[PDB]
This record gives sequence, structure tokens and C-alpha cells, in this order.
Amino acid sequence: KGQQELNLQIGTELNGVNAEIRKETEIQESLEGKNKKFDY
Amino acid sequence: IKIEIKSNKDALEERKRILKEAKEENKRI
Repeated sequence: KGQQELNLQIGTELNGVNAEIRKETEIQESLEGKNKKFDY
Repeated sequence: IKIEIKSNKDALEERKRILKEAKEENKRI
């Protein structure tokens, strides 16, 4: 019982971490485009 | 059950590290 509940919690944490991950990727690419504009 | 729990935990850790590294890189940019 506990094993499965813990796995479900780990899945929810996975979901949150992925959300944060591609959010950070978006921020990265935004700053990167800004970097290229500043280089230009 | 057990092994899937451990695998999910581990992968979650590595993706958290990826998140933290992306945060470092965004800050540095």
C-alpha cells in the first residue's frame, strides 16, 4: 500500500519537476536570444 | 512496485539536477 502511494507521489513530483525544467529551458532560450541581440 | 519506486526516485533526482543546472545557466546568461 505505502509503496504504491509513494510511487504516485514520486510521479506527481516528476510532473512538477518537468514543469519547472521546461520553464527553465524557456527562460534559458529567452536570455540566449537576448544575448545574441546584445552581441549584434 | 519497489523497483519502479526506486527508478522513479532516481530519475526524479537527475531531472531535478537538470533543472538546477538550467537555472544556473539562465542566471549566467
